[PDB]
Amino acid sequence: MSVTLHTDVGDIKIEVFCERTPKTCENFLALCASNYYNGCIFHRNIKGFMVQTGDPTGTGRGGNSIWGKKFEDEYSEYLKHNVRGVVSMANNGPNTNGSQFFITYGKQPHLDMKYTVFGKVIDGLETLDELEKLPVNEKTYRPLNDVHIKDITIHANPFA
Repeated sequence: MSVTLHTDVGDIKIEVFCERTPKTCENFLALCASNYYNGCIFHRNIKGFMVQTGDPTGTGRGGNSIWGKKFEDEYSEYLKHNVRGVVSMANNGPNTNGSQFFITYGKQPHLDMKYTVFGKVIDGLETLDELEKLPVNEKTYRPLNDVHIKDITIHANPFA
């Protein structure tokens, strides 16, 4: 239920909410566990708004769920883009969730009920600061230099 993203500019620990968003959880974890994200870049980085990643093709149009078919949204009145560091699934319309996800840089209430929030950054906030600071192509918002997710670590919760 906890994950760490090992990026080129630091580590970012994300806590996932499996109980509220179980399908989004299972998917995210399956992809992390199967090295799907290893190597992805952050293709869209919009200061004061959010950073996006999870697209193996790095174009912003690729990526797919562990099922190979987009799944449904899992909204919750409890989960909202109201604090900096909220993690959600990107989509191109209702129920078109694949593998891309993004991290907010601050409150973005106009995203609630449109994107599935499934996690939060609980450690590595300075890394978020690094990311938001990267120079981008003013027209496409793609960083001048590629920033990848090197590896991912899934924190096992004492059991087995």
